[PDB]
Parts: sequence; structure tokens; C-alpha cells
Amino acid sequence: PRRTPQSIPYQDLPHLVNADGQYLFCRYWAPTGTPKALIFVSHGAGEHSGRYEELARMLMGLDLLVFAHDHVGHGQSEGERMVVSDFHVFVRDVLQHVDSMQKDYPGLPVFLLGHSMGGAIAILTAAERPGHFAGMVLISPLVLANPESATTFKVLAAKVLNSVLPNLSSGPIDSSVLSRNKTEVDIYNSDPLICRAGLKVCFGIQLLNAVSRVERALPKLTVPFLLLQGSADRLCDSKGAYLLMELAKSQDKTLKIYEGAYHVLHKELPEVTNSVFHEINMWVSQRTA
Ligand SMILES: O=C(c1ccc2nc(-c3cnccc3C3CCCC3)oc2c1)N1CCN(c2nc3nc(Cl)ccc3o2)CC1
Repeated sequence: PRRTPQSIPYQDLPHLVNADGQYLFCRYWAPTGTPKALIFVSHGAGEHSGRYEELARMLMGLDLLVFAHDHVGHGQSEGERMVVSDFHVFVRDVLQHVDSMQKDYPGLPVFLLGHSMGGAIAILTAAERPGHFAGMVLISPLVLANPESATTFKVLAAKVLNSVLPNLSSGPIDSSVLSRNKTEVDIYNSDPLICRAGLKVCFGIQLLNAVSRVERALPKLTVPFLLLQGSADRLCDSKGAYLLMELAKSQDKTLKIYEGAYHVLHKELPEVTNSVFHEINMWVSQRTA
């Protein structure tokens, strides 16, 4: 039997098989009552859907049916770690899962929530289906990379794009520069499902493709969205959040800036994280009433 990269049979776990024949590990949090709407949670690079437990339980408490999967190459899903043939695979697979859930639970509005790379995935997913999603919640979405990191990486990208160098990698990200909450940093560094090795250059190239596709997608994006962004984000430059507010055509767009906060806003200092949860609660509540 087919097993996760951690050797657990998929027959023992919630799962979906994608269009490439790869098993994706899935998670669901459903309310006891009749659901008001569906919401897919889209995680970021190197992490996995289990990192969203608290946010998902909050959303389920609003009577939404929350669902997620680990993207290919991540967590408990199949695929070479941190490899993707093309960035659109992630979007395709979100749409498969959304479509499957809307068959099982028809008539319900569907929301997206995405953080970091998962926010770029959410933007591209909404852009592919104009008018179909009720709303999107974006926590520090990948819109523009940190300009310094992007320039340095595009050097390594020059090597890989012009030569055959399948194993070249960037240096690892310093997990401390992504949340001021030292306890959350230590938890991140302790999670065996997180890939904290340096990014394979081929994967960073797909992240560059994500940035390029997001830019082209903005002037067509019409979905309602809430955008939460820290002013001291060393990974997803806050300039991208301002560009998203400016260039999206959405009639319902809201930006909240967290002054001095780092990248992982839902795992930041307690004052920030409590506000993040409250603001998402209010925003989704107002749009599922
Ligand atoms: O989605 C992402 C993400 C988004 C954009 C990225 N860009 C690169 C990158 C890396 N090396 C060279 C070049 C590049 C770019 C390639 C194009 C130009 C630059 O890596 C990225 C990862 N992330 C961040 C790490 N995560 C995380 N969660 C966490 N939680 C806690 Cl508590 C503490 C720390 C945490 O770190 C999960 C969510």
C-alpha cells in the first residue's frame, strides 16, 4: 500500500489523489451544525496544514467547514520534498479539492485563506475562477519577495537556468527573522514535518514564477479580501501588500498593517496573534451572516 513519506498508509488517513497520481494528505474541521460556508486553508513553503490547527478551529467555531491539504512535496503528501514541476500544480490541486468539496456540500460559499507562498496560491486560485470565491484571507502573502533575497537568489537561478545543476540549493532561512515570538520559532524548528533545509534552486525558480503570475493576475482579481501584513516582514516584502491593495480590482479590499511584526503573523507575539485571529473572525463573520 501507498504510504506517506513518514511511512503511514494513505488508507489510514484522509487523502485525495491529484491529477499526476500523487496522494495528498487532507484535513477537515467541520461544525456539528449545518455549515454556513466552506474555507480552504493554503499553507506556505516548507510547512504543512497541521500548523493551522488553531486558526481552523476558530473558523469551525464560526460554523464554517474548514478543509486543507499538504501541497505536493510537503508534509504528509507525496512528492520529492520541496520540488514542483510547475507552480500551477499547487493551484490545480487546490481547485480539485475545492471542486470535490463543493460536490459533497453544494450551495455553500467558498473562501480561501493563505499565508506566504500559500497566499500566492490563493491569489492565483481566485484569479482562475473570477466570481466563484466569496472571499480570501491573506496573511503575509507572497506578492513581492524581499528585494535583497530576490536579487541574490536570481544569481543562483542564472546558474540553474543556463546549466544542468539539479541539486543546487540556497542557504537556509533564519527562522528567527520570521517571528518575534521565540516560542513559536522553537516550535517551528522542532516540527519534523517542516522542511527547514535550504531551498532547492529549482523550487525558488517556481517561487519567482509565482511572483510573476501574481503580478499579471492582480488587475483581474475581483474577489473580496482581507490582507494582513507585518511592517518588518523579511520574506514577503510589505511593498507587495501595498501593491496588492493598489492594483487589485476587488471592490471589497482591506489592509491591516502590524507595526514591527515579522512574517508569521498568526504565530507572532500574543498581542499580534490575538488581533489576527479576531480580525479574521470579524471579517469572515460579516461575510457569512
Ligand atoms: O511560504 C513561505 C516562503 C515564502 C517565500 C519564500 N522565499 C523563500 C526563499 C528562500 N531562499 C532563497 C530564496 C527565496 C525566494 C525565492 C524567490 C526569491 C527569494 O523561501 C520562502 C518561503 N514560508 C516561509 C517559511 N515558513 C515559516 N513559517 C514559520 N513559522 C515560524 Cl513560527 C518561524 C519561521 C517560519 O518560517 C513557512 C512559510
